[PDB]
Amino acid sequence: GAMAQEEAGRLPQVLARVGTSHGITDLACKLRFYDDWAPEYDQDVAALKYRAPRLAVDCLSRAFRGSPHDALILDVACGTGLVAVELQARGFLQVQGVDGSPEMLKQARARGLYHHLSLCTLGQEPLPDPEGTFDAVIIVGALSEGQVPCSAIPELLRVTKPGGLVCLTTRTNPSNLPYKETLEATLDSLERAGVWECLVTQPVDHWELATSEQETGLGTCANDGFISGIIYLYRKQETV
Repeated sequence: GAMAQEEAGRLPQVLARVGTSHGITDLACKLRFYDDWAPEYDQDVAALKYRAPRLAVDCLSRAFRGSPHDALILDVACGTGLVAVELQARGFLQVQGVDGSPEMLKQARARGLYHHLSLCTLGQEPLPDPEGTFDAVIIVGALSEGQVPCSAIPELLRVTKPGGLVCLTTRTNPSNLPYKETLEATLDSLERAGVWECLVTQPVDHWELATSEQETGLGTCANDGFISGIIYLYRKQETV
């Protein structure tokens, strides 16, 4: 029925009438028509919006002064083989990753863009990649979603060679405005410590004032974007 109307929910039941709710309306049935020419990539709009993938590699290479030919990049299990393809384009010939779907893995493998791919689920076990192995790594989101555990992230940067570039994105809990500082503060210490420095930061449209976010209220089904939806680049071993 109606999602908006449904609240707590009611479980009424009376012996007298068998029908749970009145309204047989079985005399006639209304007919509905829908478009059969629906586009193939319009099945999922959200998937189309990168909000990091394409933006990352352009900027990463932009802030990458090293040799992307002899550099190694690490991509997740998101079928991100395309990014690996672009990576090669942007000079990033060597890209390694790990997939968790035989179907998706085969796709990326068959791509021939990844130097090596393996079956893993971030958090299951420590990363199979040695330290200082990959010059750079690119993985957006999934860090807090449940794909790549925050514990594993350092294993990604750790395995990343000095001067390398790591571009990660994650939910920044839009619910707590002030909380974001806690996240951003952690990065700042890491930069100050010399472990890594910012190389770029895909400007997010979530930066808009989230304290009020006054609107007409026509719908706003999706979150305004108090803090979530952030993809920012970084370089291994740097002070800020």
